Amino acid sequence: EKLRISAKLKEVFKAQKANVFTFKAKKPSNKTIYIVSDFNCPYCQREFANLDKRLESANVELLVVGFLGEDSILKAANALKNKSGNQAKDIAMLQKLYTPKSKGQSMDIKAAMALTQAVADTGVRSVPYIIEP
Repeated sequence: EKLRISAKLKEVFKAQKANVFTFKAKKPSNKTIYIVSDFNCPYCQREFANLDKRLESANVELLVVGFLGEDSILKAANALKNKSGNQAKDIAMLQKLYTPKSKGQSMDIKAAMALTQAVADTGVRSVPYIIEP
């Protein structure tokens, strides 16, 4: 949304890379779209349904946060716990959580809360928040 916020947010992506999903583009490059996302937000769900198109010209770094309450933070904890680093396996796993009818499973939420709050600390207030190169 705003350059000063995105500048702060870019530093969180770097500092939090262990918790970031990195999707290599179909065409290798150094452009990188940074996406901050909530699994229960309809617009993030649409954005994720366009990941194939995003990855036609850029690398995508996906940072999931619980902005929409309890289920959202559970889904964020699920995703963070289940991140394999394998692109196809993680995309399939994310596809199941970006469904409106799916629910988050009970899990410790500490890492998801910290990641969420670290994104909130940059001034991000809405999702999807998107930085393009």
